[PDB]
Amino acid sequence: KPVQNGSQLFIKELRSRTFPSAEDVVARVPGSQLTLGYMEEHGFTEPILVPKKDGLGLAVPAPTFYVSDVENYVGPERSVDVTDVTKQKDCKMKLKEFVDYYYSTNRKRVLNVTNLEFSDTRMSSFVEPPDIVKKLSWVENYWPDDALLAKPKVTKYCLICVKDSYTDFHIDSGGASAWYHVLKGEKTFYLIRPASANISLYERWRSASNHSEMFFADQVDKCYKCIVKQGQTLFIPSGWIYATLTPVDCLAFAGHFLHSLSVEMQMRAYEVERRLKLGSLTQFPNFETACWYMGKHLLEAFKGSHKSGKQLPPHLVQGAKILNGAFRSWTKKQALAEHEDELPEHFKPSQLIKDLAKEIRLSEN
Ligand SMILES: O=C(O)CNC(=O)C(=O)O
Ligand SMILES: [Cl-]
Ligand SMILES: [Fe+3]
Repeated sequence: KPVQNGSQLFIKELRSRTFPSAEDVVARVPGSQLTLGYMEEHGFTEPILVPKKDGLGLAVPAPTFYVSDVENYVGPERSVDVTDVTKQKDCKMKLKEFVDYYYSTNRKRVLNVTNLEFSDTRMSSFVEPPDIVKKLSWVENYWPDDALLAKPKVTKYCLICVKDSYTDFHIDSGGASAWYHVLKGEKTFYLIRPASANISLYERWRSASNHSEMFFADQVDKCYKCIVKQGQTLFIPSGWIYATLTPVDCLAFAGHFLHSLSVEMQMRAYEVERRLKLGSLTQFPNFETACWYMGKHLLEAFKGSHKSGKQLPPHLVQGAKILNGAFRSWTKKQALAEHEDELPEHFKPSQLIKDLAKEIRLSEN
């Protein structure tokens, strides 16, 4: 009998496996140093661990905040997605019910909540994402507060994982980057770099009928183990393929964002996830819409480069090329139908595309 991912035996095997340490890959950085300058210099191509929250501008409740507290501020009747780790299947249930299980003295099942976005609850005011995320985020910067399309609801997640919880290898939707803060307990990440072959292997693995029977890390050269302890915050870059294991009961907060340093990888991940057709519950809503607003921003910046005679940085110009390629593919008449639903009000795609194309020609010279 083949071992299924998430099963009791798998977890035992996994705990015994040795992995290269995240030491050579994950930078340890003090919160006050994680600046926009730092991101630009290093380019956010590898995860970053911030051992203490000081300097991050991160707002979170004290460690004396419990799952019972989440129930109160979120709402006991609130429906939630619950993952049965051993089956590797998802279901729905009231939060009060999950909480009743969580506090059970003899849990039979291994169940977690890893999709609870609480920006629309009373608990929202208790959590504020790190300053660096707000500075990098496309939605935070370029999506108007008066927009008719609702902003992607991906900014404040509460994760509750019991001991022995496992989340299998995945790339986050939209190739989005993540901040992940452990309030109580600890969370182990197994991190795989999005080198081109690795992404291709991931796509082939995720699309295979027997994928829940195969340990993905067996197929790549390096899978790095990174333990994130209480009070620590991990920043995961675009496109990284990762799984997690929960060694002790864990409560954590996280958010997802897109940014200008990984336009290429963001599109690549999006293309992969579109080919996979997972119809996820964790999909990045209105990813295309965020790209459209980025596109309008770039056109404005280019126009602004003509008033100063100061050219845009090369990564933006390249970002423009990649986005403009997307806009074209999304609006070819053979395509409109499904993609038009994400177009913001008052956008004229064929004009934007032509204006961006011209501006890029001029920038190149
Ligand atoms: O909490 C976990 O173990 C898994 N979390 C996620 O993959 C995430 O927040 O995007
Ligand atoms: Cl964003
Ligand atoms: Fe994830």
